[PDB]
Amino acid sequence: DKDIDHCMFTFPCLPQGLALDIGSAGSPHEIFNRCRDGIIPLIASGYRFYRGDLRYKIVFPSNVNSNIWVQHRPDRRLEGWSAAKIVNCDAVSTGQGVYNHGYASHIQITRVNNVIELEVPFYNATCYNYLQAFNASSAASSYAVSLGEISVGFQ
Amino acid sequence: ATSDDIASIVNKPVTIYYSIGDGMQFSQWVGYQPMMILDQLPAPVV
Amino acid sequence: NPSYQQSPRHFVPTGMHSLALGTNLVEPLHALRLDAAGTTQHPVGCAPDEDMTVSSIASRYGLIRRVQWKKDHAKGSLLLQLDADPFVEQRIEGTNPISLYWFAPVGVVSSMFMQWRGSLEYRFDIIASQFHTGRLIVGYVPGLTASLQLQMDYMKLKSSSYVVFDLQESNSFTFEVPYVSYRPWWVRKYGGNYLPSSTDAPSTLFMYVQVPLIPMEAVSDTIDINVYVRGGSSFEVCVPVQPSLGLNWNTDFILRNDEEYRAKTGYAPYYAGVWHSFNNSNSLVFRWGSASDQIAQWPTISVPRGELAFLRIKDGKQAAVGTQPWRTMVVWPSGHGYNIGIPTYNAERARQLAQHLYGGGSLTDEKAKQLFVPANQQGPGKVSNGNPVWEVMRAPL
Amino acid sequence: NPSYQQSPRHFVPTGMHSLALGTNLVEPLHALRLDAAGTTQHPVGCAPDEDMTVSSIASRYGLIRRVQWKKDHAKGSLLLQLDADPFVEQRIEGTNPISLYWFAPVGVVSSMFMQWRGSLEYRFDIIASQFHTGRLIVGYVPGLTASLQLQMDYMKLKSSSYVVFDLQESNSFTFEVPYVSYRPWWVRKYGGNYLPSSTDAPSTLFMYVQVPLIPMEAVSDTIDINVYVRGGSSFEVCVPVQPSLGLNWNTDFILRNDEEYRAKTGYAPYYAGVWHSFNNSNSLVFRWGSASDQIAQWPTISVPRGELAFLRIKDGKQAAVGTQPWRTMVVWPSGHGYNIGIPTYNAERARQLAQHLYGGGSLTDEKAKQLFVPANQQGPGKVSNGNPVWEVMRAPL
Amino acid sequence: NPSYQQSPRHFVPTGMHSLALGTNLVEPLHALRLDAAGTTQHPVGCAPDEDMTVSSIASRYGLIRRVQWKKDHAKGSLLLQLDADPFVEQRIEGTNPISLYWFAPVGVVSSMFMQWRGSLEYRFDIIASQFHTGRLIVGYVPGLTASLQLQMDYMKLKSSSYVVFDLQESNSFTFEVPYVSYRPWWVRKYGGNYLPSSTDAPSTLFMYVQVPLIPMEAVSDTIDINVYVRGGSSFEVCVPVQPSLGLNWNTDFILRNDEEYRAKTGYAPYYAGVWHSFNNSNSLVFRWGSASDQIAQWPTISVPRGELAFLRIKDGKQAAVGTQPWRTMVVWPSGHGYNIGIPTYNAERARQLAQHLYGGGSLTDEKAKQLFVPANQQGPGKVSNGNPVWEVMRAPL
Amino acid sequence: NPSYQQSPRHFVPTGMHSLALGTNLVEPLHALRLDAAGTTQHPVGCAPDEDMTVSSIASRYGLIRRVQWKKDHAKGSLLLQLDADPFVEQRIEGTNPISLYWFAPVGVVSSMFMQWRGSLEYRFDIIASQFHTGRLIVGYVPGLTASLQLQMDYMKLKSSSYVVFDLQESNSFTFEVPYVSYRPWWVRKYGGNYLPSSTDAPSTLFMYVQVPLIPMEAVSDTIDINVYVRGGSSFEVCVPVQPSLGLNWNTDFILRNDEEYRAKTGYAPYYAGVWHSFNNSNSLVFRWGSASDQIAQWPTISVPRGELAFLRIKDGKQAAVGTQPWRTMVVWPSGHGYNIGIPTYNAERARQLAQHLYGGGSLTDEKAKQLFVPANQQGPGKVSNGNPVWEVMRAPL
Repeated sequence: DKDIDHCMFTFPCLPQGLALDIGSAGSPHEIFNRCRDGIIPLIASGYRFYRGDLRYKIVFPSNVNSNIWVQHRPDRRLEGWSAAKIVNCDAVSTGQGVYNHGYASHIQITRVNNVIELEVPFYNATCYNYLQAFNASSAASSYAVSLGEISVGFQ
Repeated sequence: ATSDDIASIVNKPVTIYYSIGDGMQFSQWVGYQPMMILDQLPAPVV
Repeated sequence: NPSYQQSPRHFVPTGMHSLALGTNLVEPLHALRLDAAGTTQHPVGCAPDEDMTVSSIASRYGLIRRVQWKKDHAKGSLLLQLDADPFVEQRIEGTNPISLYWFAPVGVVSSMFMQWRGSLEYRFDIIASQFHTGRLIVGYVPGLTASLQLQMDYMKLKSSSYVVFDLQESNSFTFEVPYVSYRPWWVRKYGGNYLPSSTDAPSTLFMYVQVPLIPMEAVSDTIDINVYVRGGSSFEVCVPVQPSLGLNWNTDFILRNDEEYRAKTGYAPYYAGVWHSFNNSNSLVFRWGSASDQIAQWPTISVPRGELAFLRIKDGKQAAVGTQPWRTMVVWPSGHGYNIGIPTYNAERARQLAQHLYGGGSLTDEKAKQLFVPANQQGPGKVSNGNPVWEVMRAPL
Repeated sequence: NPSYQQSPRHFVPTGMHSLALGTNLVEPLHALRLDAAGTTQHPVGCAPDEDMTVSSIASRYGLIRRVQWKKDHAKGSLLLQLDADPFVEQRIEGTNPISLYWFAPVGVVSSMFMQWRGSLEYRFDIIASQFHTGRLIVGYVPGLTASLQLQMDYMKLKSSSYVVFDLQESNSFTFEVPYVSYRPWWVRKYGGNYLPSSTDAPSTLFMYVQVPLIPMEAVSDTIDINVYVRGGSSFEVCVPVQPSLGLNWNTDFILRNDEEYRAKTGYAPYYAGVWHSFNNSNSLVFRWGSASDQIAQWPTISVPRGELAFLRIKDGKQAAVGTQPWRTMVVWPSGHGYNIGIPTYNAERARQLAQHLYGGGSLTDEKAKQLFVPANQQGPGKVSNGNPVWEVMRAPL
Repeated sequence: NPSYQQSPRHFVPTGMHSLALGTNLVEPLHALRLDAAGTTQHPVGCAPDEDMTVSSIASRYGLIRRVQWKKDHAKGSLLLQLDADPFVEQRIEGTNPISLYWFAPVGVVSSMFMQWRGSLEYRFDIIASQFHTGRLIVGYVPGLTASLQLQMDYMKLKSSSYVVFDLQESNSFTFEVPYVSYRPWWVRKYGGNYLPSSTDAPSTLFMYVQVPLIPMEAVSDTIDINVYVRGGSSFEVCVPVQPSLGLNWNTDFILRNDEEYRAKTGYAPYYAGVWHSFNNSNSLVFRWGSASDQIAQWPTISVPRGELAFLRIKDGKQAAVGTQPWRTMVVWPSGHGYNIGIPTYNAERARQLAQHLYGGGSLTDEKAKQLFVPANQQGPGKVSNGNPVWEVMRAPL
Repeated sequence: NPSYQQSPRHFVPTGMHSLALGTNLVEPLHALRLDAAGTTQHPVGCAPDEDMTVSSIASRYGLIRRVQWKKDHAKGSLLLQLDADPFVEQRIEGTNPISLYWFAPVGVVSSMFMQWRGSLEYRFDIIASQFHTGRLIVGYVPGLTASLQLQMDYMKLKSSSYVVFDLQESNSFTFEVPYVSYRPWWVRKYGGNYLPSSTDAPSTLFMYVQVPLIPMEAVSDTIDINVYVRGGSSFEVCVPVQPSLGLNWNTDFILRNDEEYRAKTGYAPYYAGVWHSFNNSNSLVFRWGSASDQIAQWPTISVPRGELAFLRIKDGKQAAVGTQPWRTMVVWPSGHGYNIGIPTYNAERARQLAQHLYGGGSLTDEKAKQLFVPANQQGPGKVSNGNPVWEVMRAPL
């Protein structure tokens, strides 16, 4: 039973592309099942490091009217290629599940226009991040992949 | 739309328009195929 | 962050850029092109030779008439009297219910425009050996209403503008038809399928034989004469409206006769199925959609008092599929302000239910509810193919 | 406050900036950056060495074929005939149902684009000691349809473009494949998973042995030959479309066979629960949401007349949790235009209710309502894991 | 009025100006100021002395540690080993469940930022009379993981960077801690309440006693040593994120233990009242609003089979007021997909209704409806204070 | 038509131009003027003589006090001690429940503003023949709290700022009250009807008689003294807020005592009428609108247990008209979460229905339904005049 503050879902934001999600055998996401991967991940396949921004333009459902906030969370480490995917957050237990003060954020009004557009910036203490699939060798290698860890949440 | 919402969409009209977009350039001349005059088309008949 | 406290512009939204405008007007778009400065280009061998223009099309002859011209035509004989408007005509003797017509290029490019003006040009190729000789008038009478279209003869024609020609050695000319009318432009002869607002032609051409053909015995008694039409030097058109012409790419046409019966537009395709407001879902009724309260509506049958009616589809293939195809139906008001259609097993049950509903009975009645098809018969629930025609069976009550 | 009485601009809203455009076009954003003039920067040791470009990728060899070349190959012997398009291939002999393929870098960077043109370059590393000697043709035949792909031999090959090479001391060369086609560009050999619109290659490479290898006794009878592919100097591609290639990062794939039965998309996860329009909330039915009127819809089972069907989940772990896992169900129309699924205690009760509903019975009937599971059994009401497959049990009526 | 026929701009709406951006960016507002050019001003005696800046705050010492230093410390003795990151610490020995901590100003201003780098500066005030004499190492070991945090002694410390100091006359110094790490910046030691993503410190400070203190008999055996922390000249921080610190202005905190039972969020405050879909308005049920169909929803109680449960509020003051406070309740599904809570007279009636509903009974049953509280008992209908906790009474069936 | 492919501006809508701003700010409008460049103009004889300004209003005396000054006032006697803030006062001895007050123009123009500062000026017209002679202090004490407002006498006054004056020939002066306070501005003495945030005056004026008046026998024993107030040269005000003053144009006021009973705001005017959810439209209930489900809601009557209540309007003229005016009513919850009001024939039937509903009865009960007024009584259905007060009749059960 979500409150005003709970994030509805959170995903790491990286050029490599999310680990491909065909979906369950009963209910495939037909595009990734069929139109495998894409262009940008296909070229991200061709290089070993990257250093730059990303843009997102999330397209929310139309029928809903409710306001929508979007955190960016540079702090978060990606933790292996597993769980490099969109996550439906459950009950609050850490600060992961809620709106946070310092983190850069933005709040689309779904009623006015239901597609918030973004500019995830490059915040890492690194020369440049990993770009292929990532299994996390170093514990500090985990800061070396995702630009952050965006979190969308309805109010 | 998910299938739950797709029911609103059924049998709703979607008209489409088009125009040749400035850059268009037809080439070789070719005479018109036979026309069919429109005012001569049959009436609905009461 | 200085604050920007001054008052905002106050603009009025519109949903759409102009459809009519098409010249001095930048028109913004969501290009599906990659580069935003990209635009289609023409490599030097792909260059557009033809400068599309109303005049470049109007200035092309197309054969429009083919007069025969026999030796035994006396001096008075008519050869043609085609109207002096671009819409000169040559019907094809086709088998089609809606006959196609040839047009001059000027006769097609000018059908798109409400108004025209200026000279036409009828080239006449009088096809003859140089040993043929003859002479013919090619007159032009301004202001002939169709009642005056008759009573013509070459001598009345000579009173107004005309052009004599002498077939001997040169065997072709090009009469240039004058634009004489009280109206600075002239309205289209035809129109979008709408008979009123179809003004007839300004004036009429004529081509009588001023001196009858005089062939040698060793050459043919008959001479062909081709009449070609071309937009003149001053031919010009203005207002764009619906073309009065359609391409022959598809000559199918569909009469809207009211005698056949069919579901209201937008309520088909339909399939037999349950609905909670009717017989508590126990019995079938047609539906145009899976969602609740989406029953197909039906036109009210015109039943004279003392009679009854029930439906039977003309084609059993197009009926919506249940356990059996549903070729039979009884249309009755639902009490929700629209006429639901109730599928039945057969023409007999349909006739019985029809006897009941026009018999002072009602849908709630037990005698009727027995006749309704039970829900289990719904089957796969395939939709009817399009919106199939229903023949209206009728019987005395 | 002067008033500003003049008419406002008249603009048309759109919901979104262009997705396709990606060049000469400023693209406004809600930056999550702090400074509004900030932009990512590259410290001098973090500078981008690689200038990403289609040509910078195309101009890199990748091994694409490995011909063996034995002494006992007679003068006519074929070694390979790979197509003269970038999509040259080398399948991996994997155990996977969907086999992976190696590509040249040109063969991957060119899969993203609808069209290509220009020369390819096949380097041939003929791996041999200088004491090996031999000679081989590396021909190119324009315009070979696959039926003509056979009937080839080196002598027909000599008629068209080809290149003889003499393995002796230098043991490598780089045949530069010509672009010969009637089409200024050339369409992709493959495509997004859509077989039509997959044009086959413009022309074919060949590499016959013009003079058979002649090894010394103290060196090997066989010579390896590596075939590397590289985009030529003039290789170039235009239109961007769906890549015909997918990464091996995840080779899972899911057939959409219709034989298994499952809830309609967007109506799962579902859990057993009460609903007021059904048996007055007394009995269970699946729900995809806590809010009212959110029953899961189900596909219509295709039951031939005289038979019956009821569901049984393939995995009992994925069934929605009540007091007991719900492995059994009877799908029947709700009378609201969609097929509700009714959970049951066991295969037997499900078979009985199935005997009733196809038996001319209805949901309102007492004999059926006894078979429905009472609301108290709802339990925790855990959702089913995803949208689990339901095997369709079938029995004669 | 010339008409303005040209096409309108095509812009995309957004609901809100950027929240993140905060620099080179004019930010438009609906000022509540009167004058639109007005802006706050500072009269000459009200001028802002302090230039707020991360460096102006970082460059201020705050006492962070207070080492005691007795005469009988042998030459090897440790005095402290605080980590070489700004987040140096000094816990208060408070009675609070969640203990407060002192921080250096650098330790608070740097908690707001994800990353830091550069030198720290530990001033050491060795508080002694000039007649005290001694010597102490103040070393710095790069790259000590916490497992290596032990095994240290001053002699291993001497191998890496360190600074000897001679307490005699001058009795203070300022060791300037180096930034040695492989990472150009360094991530925060703590974090918003989220334990993973809490990197431990780059390196560790140490302060062993190189030559033990040698006091005169007439002066104290013990010397205090104050350790102050200050952001160094090169200390600097970048990315802004959630502070890992909270003010002590309110140290209240609320565990979200699931064991206590309460109405779903957004469905409280609630009051007893009538509702038409339940027992035809005859009986009470909780409501979060006066408008129709606004019944409070309740979490599903986890009842193992063969048992039953009914609610009892921990505080009778917070119960919604009827004719009597409603301390007792039975939560049952409404058949509308959500669990309504039914107030009862007492624990006994609640236990009985609980025996019925888990007893295979239903809300419509006469034996249950007798147990429901009649509408007349609604009284003033005062709302419950906030969303009060409900203890879950449990009994065997 | 070049296409305009570049990205559109990204603006954020707001519904309304700023209400607060009112200076350096163009404010766009839909003028109802004809010409769009038109603006009101002032013909030379219609020119605005008065430059409206806070200072131009503040710089006008208005009589504010009228001291009497008798011969027999000893040297110590007080004449007035009005506060040194613009809000100096002179109550009218009216009969009104809410008494009107005179103000100086500075006392009205300064009520509109939260804060004021600077000198006031009290002109004193000591109205006397030149043959009258006397002397009086006109002191000013900074910082007198109201407890210190007493204990004053002219001699304590002399310690602080004051001004002696000698009435002899010139018979008027103008003491200019100093602004002495620790606060650069000073907050309003009153406020919008909200007692807290009503700071009392900075300091107090005084006017003791330093030397008692000494009239000739042939002239009057008493001298009038007029006290006029004017904003000083430096008087100035800043923040605009609600005036603490209202015009006497309408001195009506309406207490919101809760003791009288009335329909909820926005649910009146109401008229008796049918409604389908109540007694199946057979019986009357009040309605605020013709559309369905628009029953008037009513406040819950506070009935202590063991008693009952029913309504009776204070004025029978204002009752909604049926066949008879509806002066009697029984308010009971509708089961839709709001309290419907049920009109009755008389106080007796209302008392009976009240005995039933608080008697454990319900609306559905036959004994109650007999008491409801049948629909035929609806009559013209005239609305009640406004939202008329209902006296609450109360009886023991």
